[PDB]
Amino acid sequence: AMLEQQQLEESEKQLQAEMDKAGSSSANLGASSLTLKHLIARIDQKRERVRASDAELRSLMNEVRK
Amino acid sequence: LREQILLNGARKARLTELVKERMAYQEYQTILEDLDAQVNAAYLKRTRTMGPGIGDLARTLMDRRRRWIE
Amino acid sequence: EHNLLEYRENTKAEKKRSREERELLNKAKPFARMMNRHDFEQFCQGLIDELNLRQAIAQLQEWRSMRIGDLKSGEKYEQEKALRIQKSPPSGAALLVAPELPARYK
Repeated sequence: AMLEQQQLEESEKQLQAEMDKAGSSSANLGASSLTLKHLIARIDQKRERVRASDAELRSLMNEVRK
Repeated sequence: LREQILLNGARKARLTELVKERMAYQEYQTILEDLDAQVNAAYLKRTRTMGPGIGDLARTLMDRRRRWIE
Repeated sequence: EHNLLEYRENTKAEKKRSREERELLNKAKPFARMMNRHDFEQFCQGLIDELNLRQAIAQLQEWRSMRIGDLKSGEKYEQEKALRIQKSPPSGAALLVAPELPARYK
């Protein structure tokens, strides 16, 4: 498995450098959280106004995320 | 000079309290507008083709927009 | 608000100002959306005041190391130095180092 993944990673990089040049809060939300880090900070501080649940809100954020 | 630096720091200190809240509004708006374009652009096709029942995509986008706003 | 419809008046002052002041004002432009007219004027003027004061203090400290012992002779030396470097209205930093200080700095 270690060798197989290395071969795939090597193949991925090899294919890279070719197409690129041609084309020239606590929960683990993911990379999208950076696009709403400030919003995610403000929502919690005023968590009394909002009424959704954190699980739903992440689902709502996931659904609306492009 | 020592008298003016403190005043500037105080002024800049307050603005940082008003800037942070405005950044959050930007992120909430930049996703709301995207939904607005889809719900807006998902109805023009009905006019273009002149149709029939409302498509599911247009029925499940209004609530998504409404859930986000409310 | 802020009288952004006066293209002639707003530009001329920007031309009159110097290079360093121009950069600082251009850097603080966006925040005008949040403050009223007077607050923006106070905000910008303060930044200019601090920048000019630093220049004057740095200017004076240079004189004292040359053994210049009067504000009159300091200006004389600067004029001769300008001639020497050539041989080889007044700005804010020039009004603070005048023989008579402005009223608003007392």
